[PDB]
This record gives sequence, structure tokens and C-alpha cells, in this order.
Amino acid sequence: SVLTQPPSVSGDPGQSVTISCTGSSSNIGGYYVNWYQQFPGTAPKLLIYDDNNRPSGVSDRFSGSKSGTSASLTITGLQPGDEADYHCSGWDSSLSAVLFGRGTRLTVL
Amino acid sequence: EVQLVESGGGLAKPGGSLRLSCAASGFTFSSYWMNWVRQAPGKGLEWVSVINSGGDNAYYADSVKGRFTTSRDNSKSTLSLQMNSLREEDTAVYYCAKDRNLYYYDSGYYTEFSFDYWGQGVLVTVSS
Amino acid sequence: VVFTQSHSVSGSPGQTVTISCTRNSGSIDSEYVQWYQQRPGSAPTTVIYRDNQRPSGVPDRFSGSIDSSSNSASLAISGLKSEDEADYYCQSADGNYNPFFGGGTRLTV
Amino acid sequence: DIQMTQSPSSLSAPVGDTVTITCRASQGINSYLNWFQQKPGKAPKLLIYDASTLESGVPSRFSGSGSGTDFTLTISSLQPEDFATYYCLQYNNYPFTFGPGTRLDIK
Amino acid sequence: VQLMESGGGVVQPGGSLRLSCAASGFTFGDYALHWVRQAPGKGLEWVSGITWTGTRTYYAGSVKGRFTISRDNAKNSLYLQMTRLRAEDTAFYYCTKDRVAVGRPPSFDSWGQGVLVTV
Amino acid sequence: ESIVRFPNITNLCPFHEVFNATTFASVYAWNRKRISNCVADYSVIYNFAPFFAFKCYGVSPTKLNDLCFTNVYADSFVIRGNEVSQIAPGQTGNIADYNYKLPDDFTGCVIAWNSNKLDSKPSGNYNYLYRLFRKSKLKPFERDISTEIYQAGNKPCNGVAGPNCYSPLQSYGFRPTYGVGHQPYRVVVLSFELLHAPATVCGPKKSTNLVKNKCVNFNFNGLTGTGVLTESNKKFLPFQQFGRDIDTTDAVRDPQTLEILDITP
Amino acid sequence: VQLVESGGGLVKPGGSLRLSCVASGFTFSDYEMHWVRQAPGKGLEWVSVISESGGTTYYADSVKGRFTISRDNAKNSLFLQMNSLRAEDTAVYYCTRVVIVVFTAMRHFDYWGQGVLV
Repeated sequence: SVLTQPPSVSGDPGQSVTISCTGSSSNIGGYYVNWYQQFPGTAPKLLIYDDNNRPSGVSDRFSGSKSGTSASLTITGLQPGDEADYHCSGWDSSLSAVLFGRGTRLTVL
Repeated sequence: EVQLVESGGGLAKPGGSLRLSCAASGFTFSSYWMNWVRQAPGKGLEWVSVINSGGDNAYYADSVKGRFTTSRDNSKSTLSLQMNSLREEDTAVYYCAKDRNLYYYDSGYYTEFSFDYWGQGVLVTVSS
Repeated sequence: VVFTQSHSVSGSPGQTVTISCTRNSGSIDSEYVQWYQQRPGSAPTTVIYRDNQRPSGVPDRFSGSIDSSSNSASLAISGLKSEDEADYYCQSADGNYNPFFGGGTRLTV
Repeated sequence: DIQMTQSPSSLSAPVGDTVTITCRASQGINSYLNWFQQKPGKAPKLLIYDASTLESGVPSRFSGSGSGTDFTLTISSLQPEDFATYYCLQYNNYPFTFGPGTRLDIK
Repeated sequence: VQLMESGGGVVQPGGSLRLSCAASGFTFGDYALHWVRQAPGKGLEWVSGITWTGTRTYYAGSVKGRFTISRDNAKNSLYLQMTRLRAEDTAFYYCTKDRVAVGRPPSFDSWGQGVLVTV
Repeated sequence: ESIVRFPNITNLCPFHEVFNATTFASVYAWNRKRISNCVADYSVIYNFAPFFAFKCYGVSPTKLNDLCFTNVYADSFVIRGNEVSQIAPGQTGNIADYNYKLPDDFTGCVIAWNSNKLDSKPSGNYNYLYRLFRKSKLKPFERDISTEIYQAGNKPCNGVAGPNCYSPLQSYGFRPTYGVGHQPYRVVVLSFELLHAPATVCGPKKSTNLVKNKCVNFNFNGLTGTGVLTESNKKFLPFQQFGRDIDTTDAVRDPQTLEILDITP
Repeated sequence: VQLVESGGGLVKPGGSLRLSCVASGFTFSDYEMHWVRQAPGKGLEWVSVISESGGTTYYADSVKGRFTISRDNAKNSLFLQMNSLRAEDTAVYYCTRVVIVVFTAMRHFDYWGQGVLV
């Protein structure tokens, strides 16, 4: 009933970055996982839904990929205007509620 | 477009009652499912509550189940959360999120919620 | 069933001007709004052939706004040349797909 | 699909001998196995169930003892009425499966 | 694109008249055609419209069942025919193109120079 | 030519992960999964295991391919073999009245198969439970995960399983030599939902290239007819999909590029 | 305690038959009823089972879809409907019983039937 994502992820500009989210089988492993984007002092914004889908208002350089008990969000091209925390969400079939991770502070160098 | 504006928060004393509100505009509010989320300072998001499109089955989280009460008025477009018996761990920004998908039965059980549109956030602080 | 707008609009060369129509009983952006320019003694010409669009030849100055919360549609000039004074009309549909026009607004440089 | 196999195929012992017939299951049938007797032309009868227990009226000279996958059925005194065909049944999970059978003939 | 007209002139109360709009510069049968009248000094008012093939006709209220509209892709022509027309019909008729083959809610694209009609 | 126009989804559906799960749920805590934004073969479900029940109330197994739905829902649980009848529209008893009720107008399939081989234990499998008592019947797709003691008498009862009251949950018990009527059975209910929204789930019928100005046989998100499609200056609300009139389908919304095309015969 | 089978006989390929097995002496509503067939000079082959209520039914990997077991507790009878027959389906059919104490199947195939050939 707990999800795990790194508290801080870094990357040099131009290259790509990857954020992880490891859960369980009543969790990421066996239900849908969402990713939200939140800039400092703002509200979240649906970045990826149902593990792979980019809504019409999101850049194509934001890819999602769930494989087994783990999920990942990859940013290909680190335009420095996306240093914001990225939250991982899922559904715990045991407690019947929406889960949330600790968020990952993206840092560009 | 889909616009969710939140209101009604501030300081409160342990044992006191606050009452949030969420005015929605730009969609068939009497149709979708609405959620309350919160975020403590610097430490993670946390889901709080969900409501129907007809206000009969509200499902809470185990950290607030028993003190909070969610409601919605379909006449207006106002979602509401009454917070009785506040504690110090209730200090957070409270967001009002909309479900992304349409549900046919409105009194049946649905699992995997996704939030497409959020609101600014009302800060609620519990102190003395 | 009515698309009320103003009867005349002032102006000055070099500025921008705005004309506002209002659908009295019906949701705007249900249907599109069209904007036609009729000079005194000439056949009309379509300036905005949808909420926003511009035909091939209509200058880049014209712009359209379907602004929702006012139940109003607004045509903006953005550059006032000599040949710019005319009666501008706005039209739309009423769900039963009968079209309905405004009343006309005369611009006077 | 629990395939059951008995041994031996043919069998023959004079009157007054010990005879052993084994039945084997692919998976584990635990203690779930039955032994049946069939004279040529008549309806079968029940000899042991739960792999060890006899019935009311069955001859008390039929010994059955086994567990796991390999089950054994022995006898110590042959009589003219014991010369029939014997069958092992697994009832662990459907579909049930009878074995091929053992033919216990007179010497 | 040309959408010339013909048929201007006076009529009497309870009279009758017919207008005949030509075309040029575009494939004529692919689009819908409408009649829009402008009383002198007043605003535009839709009259009647028909589709690309020609199997449907949509009228306004003031012209509910007093006029009629047709077309011909052969002669590249559109026709209106008004009968029992009252004094409230004096206008400046424009035969207008669409950008659409059906155009039940119309979107007028090109217009004609117009044709005066009194009574 | 004829045209059939389906959304540009390129994801398979997570069906093999609902049937090939390890531990299913109790009928009182029946699991629900959403299926959206995917192409469903429905072939690894018609031939997955030797099935006891594949009753498709509503749509028919021949027709699910080339139908598009808004949302599909895979419910999963385990009941006793006699109770597979009660998973059907308009039925009475314990499992349908107190555990899992389906609507009289249900649409979808009910699949059910024997799981004695991996849900039964010689010592006794007490992990599966069912609700025996509830103060009221259930609505379609309601779920009572409560565990409160229930009292039928006028005298009160709280926190004790004393007389005139009784715990609501009851353990099945699954020993491998139970009768076939009382052996475990895993049930997967696929429920399909059409709504005034885009179609997310769609059978594996390849989208065709669009052709206007000709009389074609059209099949958009499943809705079929004949006629010629022409670009339409009509517009309706977003998430709306068809142009019912006076109940013909005057206009349609192209799933891939959301242009409105008017239908005329 | 008798289970008299009262059906079957001659029939052609692709045929359609309905065997009956009428019980006598025991409470039919408390016994799982099985059909099992034995080919002439061959080993027994379990084919079908029906429950004490009529709810659950199980078939072999040879009669699946072709057979239909049923029972009526008011007439105390068990029925087996065979369709789409083959020449290989020629065997002697026996109706056997299994007792259910409360849920456990005890003492499989206690009393068999006389058998009828098809």
C-alpha cells in the first residue's frame, strides 16, 4: 500500500531522463498508473494516464511505460522549462483508493 | 474551458470545523464524478474523497473517514467538503479534481480514477 | 433567436476596434459564428467564416473571439486602414439549423 | 487430464497366493483413489475408497494401501470369485479418470 | 468566382416573380445555394436554401410556403420563384454560395452583386 | 467502395491479466478493472480455457468484433458452482441479492470455469468468503465490503456474535473432493458501456481510408449505414458522436480526425 | 437400491438418443449422478456428472457439446441426451451415484446400473 519513486532525479540538457515507480501486485503491477506534473506553487496537470497515453495538451517528449511491478516516465529532451515535480498515482485494490508517491524533483544542470 | 475554482479555507483550531467549496464551470457537472485531494507542505499528494453524480455514495480515505463529509449540489455547480475535528496533520493545499471518464450506473462501484482537470488549491492550516 | 449587437462603433486610424454580438437565448459556441463585411452599396464579404477562421485574401488584421462566459462573439480589427468602414454583420444557427443574423454595426473611422 | 496407469497388464496366480497391483497418477491424487472389481459382463462393484477403507459386505481379504502418486492393492488368498478385472479411479479433480485395468486370471 | 443574377423589377401585391442566378469559376454541383435578402437600409435576412444535389429545401418563416427554390447543374443556375408576395418583400436579393455540399446551417462564402426587387 | 473508420488506438487490452491472475477475489469483495483505449481481440477469451459458462447477455460473440464501446469493465470473483446461474439478469438468491447483482438490461458476457485445481486445499481453503446477510438487496453493481455484525431481533447487538445476531460473512471452504456443484468456480463478467463520449475500446477491425463524394457503406465506431458523406459546417458538442434527427444519423464525427461529416442517401 | 437404465439400442451415425436411468430406494435429491461408458472389451470411461440440484454439470473431453445430462427429482429419473453420435461412441452406459454428506463426495460409485448398450 506504498509506492516508491526517487526523491530527486537529475540530467544534463539535451539528453533524456527517467523516473521510476515501484509498487506491488495490488498496485502498479496490476492496475493503471497515472503521472502528474506540478510546477512549484501550482496545481498538478495530467501528464500521462492509463500508463502510456499523452493527452492532447502534453508534449510528445513525455513517454510512459509500465512493465510488471514497475512504471517509468521518460523525458526525451530536457528543455529547462520542465523542472517540476512528477507524481506517480495508482489504485490499491486492497484499500480501494488512489495512491500517490513522494514526487520526484527534476533538476537540470 | 473546464474551470474549477476553490474557496473557503484558512486557519482552524484542533477541534474546529472548516468548510471548503469548489465551483465548476464548463462541463455537465451533474454528470461527472468529483474528488478531493490534499498535499502537505513539501511531502506528497494524498487522496481524500470521491462523490457520485447524484450525491448518495461518498467514499473517503482511511485518514479522514469519520471526520469529513463530501457533498455536491446539482442545482448550482458546487462541490463541498465539511471538515470537522481538525488535527495538525490536516495542514495542506486542498485541490478539487474531476474524473476523466463517464460512468453509466452512478450507483455502482468503479475503481481506477483519473483526474484530468484540477483547481488552484485552497490552503488549510491547523494551528493555535 | 436573436443575436443582438451595437448600432455603431467609433475609431481612429492606427488603432484596433471590437464588435460584440450576444446570443440571447441559446448557448454560444454550440454553432459557429460568421462575420461579414458589407460596404455601403456593395454585396457582403465574409470576414470570419467560423469562430476564428479567415478566408484567403481577408487581411491578417481581422480576428475573431468566441468568448464563452459572456455568451458573446467579438470581431477585432487590429489595424485600421482607409478601406475599413462598413456595416459588419454576425450570424449563427439556432439548433434547428435555421440561420439568424445580427442587426448590423457600422464602423466610422 | 490426470493420466492413470496400472501395472501389470496381465496377471495370473494360483489359488492361495499374494498378488499386488499398482496404480500411478501423473500429479498427486493424495488419498483420493477408488478400486473397482468387474466380472466379465456384469456391473462393477466397489472395493476400497479413500485408498485404504473397505465397505460393508466387501470381502475382508482385499488390502489397499498407498498415498502420494503410487497406490498399491494386494491380496493374500485367491478364490474362484476373485478372477475379474480391477480398476483404479482418481477423484481429485474433474475430469475423473479410470485406469486401464488389471486382469487377474486363474493359473 | 462570379454569381451574377437577373430578374430585377417591380411587382404588385399578390404578384409573382422569378430570379435566376448564374455561376462561374467553380464546380457548381458540389455546393449548396441560398437566397439572402436585405431590405434597403435594414439588416440581412435568410430566405431559402437548397443542397448540392437538390433534393431538400429549407425555408424561413416569413417565406414559409410562399416561394420556392430550385437549381440546375446543367445551365449552372439557381432559381427562386415568389408568389403572393406582400409589400414586406421589397429587398435586394443575393444568391450566395457555401463551402459545403449540404449546408443546412449555412455558411455563406461568396455572394452575388445583388438584384433589386420592389413591390 | 465501403468505409469503416475506427480510432487510431495501438494498445492491446489487458484481458490475459484478468483471467490468468493468481488469487481471485471473494464474491463480496469482487474486483473490477477498467478496459479503455485498447483493441480487444475477444479471441483469447472465447478460447482461453474449457469454459462452463460463456453466456453473452446482450451482444453476441460474433458481433463484439466490429463493435466499439466507450468503456469495458472486467469484474472478477470466485463463487460456488451452483451459483453460476445467479450471475445472470433478473435472478434471486444469495449471490445475486447480497453479493453481486446485474441489471435487468445488462450488456456483456459472463464467463465461468472450474478452479478446483488451484483454488481448493485439502486442509481447507478458507480465503474465499461470501455475504449471507444484508439488511437490504443490492442495486446493479453495488458492493458491500462491510464487516459489521447484523441483528435480526428487536434487541440490540454490537461487537458480539450472540443470539438473534450473526456475522455477515461466511467462509466457503474448498476441499478437492467437494461435489462439482460445490466446487470453486472463477467468474469473469465483461460489461460493455456505450456513452456520449469517444469510443476507447474497439475490436480489431482495421480502419479504412476516408472517401467522400461517393455512395459508400459506412461503419463509424460500429454504427453502420449507407450513403455519401460530405464535409459538414454543422457542429455539436465535443464528446458527442452522432447527429440523430427526425432517429436517422444525419451527421457523424470521424474518430481519427474529428471532422463532422454529414450523411445523405 | 436399484438404478434401472431404460433407454438406448440401435441408432445410426449422427443419431440422437435419450437414455433414462430411473432410481428406486434412495433419496435421489441427495446424490450426484454420473454417466460412465465402457466399450465392448475395453476400459471404463467417465463421461458426465450432474449435481444434486441440477445446477453444475461436467463433461469429458469427448462428449463436450454433444451430450446433455439432466435429471428430474419429481419423477426420480436421470437422463442423458446424445447428439452428433459416432460409431466410436458404441459402449455400455452405466448410471452411477456419489453421496454428498454436506459438501464432500463420499464413496464414489457405490451402486451402479445394469447398463444399456448404444
